[PDB]
Amino acid sequence: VLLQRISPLQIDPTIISNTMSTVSESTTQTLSPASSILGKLRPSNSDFS
Amino acid sequence: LYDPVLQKYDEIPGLSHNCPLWCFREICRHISGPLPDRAPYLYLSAGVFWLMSPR
Amino acid sequence: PMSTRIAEATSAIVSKHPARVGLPPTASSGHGYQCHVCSAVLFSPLDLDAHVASHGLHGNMTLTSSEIQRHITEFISSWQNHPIVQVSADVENRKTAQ
Amino acid sequence: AHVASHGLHGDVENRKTAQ
Amino acid sequence: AHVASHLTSSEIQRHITEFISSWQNHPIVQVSADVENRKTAQ
Amino acid sequence: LAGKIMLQDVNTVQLARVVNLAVPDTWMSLDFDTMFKHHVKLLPKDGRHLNTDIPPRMGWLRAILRFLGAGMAMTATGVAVDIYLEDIHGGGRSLGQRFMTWMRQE
Amino acid sequence: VALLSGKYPPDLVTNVWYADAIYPMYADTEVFSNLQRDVITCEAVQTLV
Ligand SMILES: [Zn+2]
Ligand SMILES: [Zn+2]
Repeated sequence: VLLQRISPLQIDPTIISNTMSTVSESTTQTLSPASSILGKLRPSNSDFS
Repeated sequence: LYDPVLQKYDEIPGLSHNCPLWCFREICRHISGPLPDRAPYLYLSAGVFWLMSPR
Repeated sequence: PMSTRIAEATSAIVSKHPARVGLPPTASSGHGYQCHVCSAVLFSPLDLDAHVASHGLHGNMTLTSSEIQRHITEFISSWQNHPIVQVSADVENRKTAQ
Repeated sequence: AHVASHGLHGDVENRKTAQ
Repeated sequence: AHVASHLTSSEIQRHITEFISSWQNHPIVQVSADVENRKTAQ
Repeated sequence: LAGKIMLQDVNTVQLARVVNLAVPDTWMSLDFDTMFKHHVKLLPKDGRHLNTDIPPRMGWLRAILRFLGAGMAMTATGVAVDIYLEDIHGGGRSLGQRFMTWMRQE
Repeated sequence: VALLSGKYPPDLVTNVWYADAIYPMYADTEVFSNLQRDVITCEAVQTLV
């Protein structure tokens, strides 16, 4: 928390989602690698303590 | 009332301020007069019933 | 009179103070002084309410007053961001008319 | 939260630890 | 526990659940049964 | 015209007729066409969720989901808001089967 | 995800940022009082033996 008071960066999870929304898949397919990335990483949580 | 977006009370003036309710009230009172029944006319669906006030 | 009331309505819809200043950003002078889930700072009301909303889980999203006010602030921010209304004027100023 | 929006939009181990 | 009680396409989840419900209470998975008190099969 | 209507893509507003929807007369003063073409879209910003796919056959569900998302935009107070398509819990398969099941008896 | 996502404030200057951030934790003066405790700890173990 003493480092959170000081550190200049701010972790925003929107970067990885806004760059993985760029993928070009064919949708006639059960397997979704980009959605596997998103549902696996789960960027949308807080608390990177 | 309270506007949720503007976050303030509206300044629509209250019911105690308006002219037409006052004129409505006074014309109904003066048309009734000594009569116990107070409405100027009664609206049945076919035709209206009046009030036997000489004015 | 009416013009006072409509002017107050304009100032309510257009001014949440997101107004831009020219300074180095400092850890003290931030708009998000104490964000009320985790006490961080993000320097802007749009990112501050995005911070308040993102900690809530996205199946529990219910419309409320703050949820309306976020879209209000984003809307007014993009409208003030547009340049033709950045530099505009309705009336003269004794120099342009001259 | 509804109120805040109105203003926003307008033991040995524990003793060793403390030591 | 509720969220864990809650990937692939909907037909595939239907096939997986039908397969597991078919092999659910089959007597190949079950363990720890009892003696029968036979008194036949001499 | 029958061989035509078997094949061509119908406009968004016209596909209310399979499901008996209608644009309300309160939306006659406002624009709707640009909101249908550009501000209620499928395939959301998080990517695919597999409750987002629709087969190339029976693609009229896209046009009815247009009405659905735009109604969801317009019922809310405040500005009109860009809305993307979250999960549908049945799939395009189950939605098409239930829609055909109701369209068995009108 | 914290390694894949991280950004700065949009137009920042680092000397101003750290010159604001480090100031109260040096206005604090707790660090000088622990040295006297270190003195009496060493004096106590020596006089014990
Ligand atoms: Zn917070
Ligand atoms: Zn309240």
